[PDB]
Amino acid sequence: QSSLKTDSLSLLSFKTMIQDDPNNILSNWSPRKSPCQFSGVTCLGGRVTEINLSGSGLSGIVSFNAFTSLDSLSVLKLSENFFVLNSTSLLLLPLTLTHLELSSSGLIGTLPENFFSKYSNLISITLSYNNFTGKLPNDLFLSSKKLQTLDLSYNNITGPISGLTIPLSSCVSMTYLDFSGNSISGYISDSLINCTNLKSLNLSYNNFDGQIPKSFGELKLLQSLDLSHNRLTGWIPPEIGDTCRSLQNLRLSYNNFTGVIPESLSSCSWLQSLDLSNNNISGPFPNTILRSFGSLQILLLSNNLISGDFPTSISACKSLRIADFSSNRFSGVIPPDLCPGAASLEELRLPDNLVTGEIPPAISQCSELRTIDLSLNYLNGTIPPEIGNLQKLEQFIAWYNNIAGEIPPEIGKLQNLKDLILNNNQLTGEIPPEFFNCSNIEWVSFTSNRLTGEVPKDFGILSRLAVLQLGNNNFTGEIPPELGKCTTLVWLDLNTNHLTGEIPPRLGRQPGSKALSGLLSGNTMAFVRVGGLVEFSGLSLFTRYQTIEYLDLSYNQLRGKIPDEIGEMIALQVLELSHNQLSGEIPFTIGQLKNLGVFDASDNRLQGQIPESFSNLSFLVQIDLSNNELTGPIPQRGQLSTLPATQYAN
Ligand SMILES: *[C@@H]1O[C@H](CO[C@@H]2O[C@@H](C)[C@@H](O)[C@@H](O)[C@@H]2O)[C@@H](O[C@@H]2O[C@H](CO)[C@@H](O)[C@H](O)[C@H]2NC(C)=O)[C@H](O)[C@H]1NC(C)=O
Ligand SMILES: *[C@@H]1O[C@H](CO)[C@@H](O[C@@H]2O[C@H](CO)[C@@H](O)[C@H](O)[C@H]2NC(C)=O)[C@H](O)[C@H]1NC(C)=O
Ligand SMILES: *[C@@H]1O[C@H](CO)[C@@H](O)[C@H](O)[C@H]1NC(C)=O
Ligand SMILES: *[C@@H]1O[C@H](CO)[C@@H](O)[C@H](O)[C@H]1NC(C)=O
Ligand SMILES: *[C@@H]1O[C@H](CO)[C@@H](O)[C@H](O)[C@H]1NC(C)=O
Ligand SMILES: *[C@@H]1O[C@H](CO)[C@@H](O)[C@H](O)[C@H]1NC(C)=O
Repeated sequence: QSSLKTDSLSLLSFKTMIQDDPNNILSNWSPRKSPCQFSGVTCLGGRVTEINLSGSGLSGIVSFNAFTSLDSLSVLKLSENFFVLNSTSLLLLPLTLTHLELSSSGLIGTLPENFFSKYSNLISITLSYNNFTGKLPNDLFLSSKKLQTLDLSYNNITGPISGLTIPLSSCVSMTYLDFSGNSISGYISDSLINCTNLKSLNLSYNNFDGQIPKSFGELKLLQSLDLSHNRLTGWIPPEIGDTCRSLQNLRLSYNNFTGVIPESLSSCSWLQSLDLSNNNISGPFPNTILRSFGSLQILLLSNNLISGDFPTSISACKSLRIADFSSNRFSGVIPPDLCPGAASLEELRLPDNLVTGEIPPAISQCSELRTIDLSLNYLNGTIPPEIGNLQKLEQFIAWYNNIAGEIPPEIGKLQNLKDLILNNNQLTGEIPPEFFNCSNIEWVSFTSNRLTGEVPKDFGILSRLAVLQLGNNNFTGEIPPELGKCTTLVWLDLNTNHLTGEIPPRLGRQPGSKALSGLLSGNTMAFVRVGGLVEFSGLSLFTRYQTIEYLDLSYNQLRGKIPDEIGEMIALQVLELSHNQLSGEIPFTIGQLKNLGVFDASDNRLQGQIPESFSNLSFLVQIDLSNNELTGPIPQRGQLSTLPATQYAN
């Protein structure tokens, strides 16, 4: 009863409602032009069928009454458009609609009744990122035989789902279902079993309580289950294994699940992602499920209570790239056969466990290892020299263990090493010379070991070193002034060693300088206002004001005066030099350290008066001038007077 006689009129009725066309999509929407050539419109057989204005950024106050007469419209894609629209307007759409994408389209209001049960030709429904407050319509699942894809994710939908009746005969096409990002409450419905062809079910980021239903085992075709970030409790039901003929992604993280990991997951030979992290899962880890996970790429178990020996069957996971056991009760040792079994292992994380034993040298045979974290365990032995074969290793983290021996010189073969964190171990010896071929190292932490020798001068050739922590060792000698060549060092910790001599004038990143290690660090470049910036042989605002920010030198045997070049480290915030043998006056340049916040110069032998330049230290919240030989009227301007008097004793 209509033709383009009515369709072309309908499309231009929409242009009237539009009050802003940022990209001018509706520019060619003219009655002199046919709707078949209208931007974003498609016809089949002469009548309008599709109208795609998604992402166009259109802005208006629109109503869907300008589509009703379009009784040939099968696709309606108006996603990502800044126009207001009432939720009841869904009922004014053509019943010939099959696809419907209204993501971030500006819908407001509770979902209307008699829409999902009315539009019985919709196969795909995406109404995500709107404001459908309130509950779901009772008719949501009553007559949707052909609905395959229902995405109502990321609204403010509240209320329960266990009230919705789901007839077996009306949820037969449903494969993709996404209600994530809402405030839906109550127990997970046992009725979702009736959607027998579910392949993807996502209910993450809601307020579901109660247990994972045993009925979910009946979703034989399920490939992807995400119940994460809810309040689900209880044991992971073993029936879930009855979906293992299809399951590829299982996400139960951020709930409060107790009990053991079900052994039935040993049949999930197609599993690719397993995230049980951030629960209270406990009990002996069933090693046998790992022998079936030949296709597993991601294993997230962190932040649980999982006990038992660290699983030795992890060598069967030939596809595993990420293995995260952080914060569990794993005992035993690191399996020596982990490698080359886990041939694609890239991140091995098991900090905060009860794992003992040595680091197996075979771990060098996991060729793809990028990150190793073994901290807060009970490991012994020595760092195997074979560790230098992990050419792709960027993090070796193993602080708070009982590792002994010397630092193997083979570490210099790690050209990609960026973080070497070994503090609170029992490493002895001198820092090997070959260690300094790690030119890309950014964070070195040797705190609280038994290292001896002197701080090597070759710490200056490391142009990317940002944090250096050597505190509480048996280092001797003088502070190498080469440390002042580091163009990026901003944190220096040498406290509690047997270091003598003076304090070098310039240390760490100096005013100016930049991380760049090529031509852009020199000045051979030229400005030519075919170029603009050329390398003729013979910028960096803000960053040229960066310098050391944390300098702890306390509890050593240093002598001499405090240099006045330390006043040029404007970005300094913490300056702890207490318990040395320093003398002389306090430089007036200290007042230039505006952002200084901590100044611990106790148990030295300083003399003179305190410069009133300290008044400019607006951010000084802690000072400590105990056990010195100072004298004079303490500058009352600033915070120095607001600080306690015990910081000026003796
Ligand atoms: C590194 O330590 C292991 C730790 O083994 C046991 O576990 C600890 C929690 C603690 O109770 C230790 O005293 C235990 O020994 C040592 O492994 C033992 O090694 C001895 C031989 O020296 C052997 O007879 C034990 O059976 C081993 N125990 C095991 C495997 O549980 C290991 O010797 C230590 N390595 C080094 C190089 O000192
Ligand atoms: C289930 O829903 C979420 C909703 O966001 C999907 O998106 C990812 O989920 C994480 C969970 O922390 C969000 O923070 C991220 O924004 C999303 N990450 C991406 C797209 O990489 C999530 O993927 C869905 N899960 C499954 C198994 O389909
Ligand atoms: C599935 O639907 C049938 C009718 O189609 C109904 O009898 C049954 O109770 C439903 N199952 C649920 C709600 O778990
Ligand atoms: C989670 O389970 C643990 C272990 O049984 C329990 O102590 C805790 O109270 C639970 N937390 C919540 C938030 O339900
Ligand atoms: C176990 O429940 C406690 C209860 O407070 C919660 O803090 C914690 O997240 C859960 N366990 C872990 C390991 O996260
Ligand atoms: C880095 O230094 C070590 C020791 O001198 C050497 O074996 C290694 O080959 C050097 N660099 C590279 C890229 O191999």
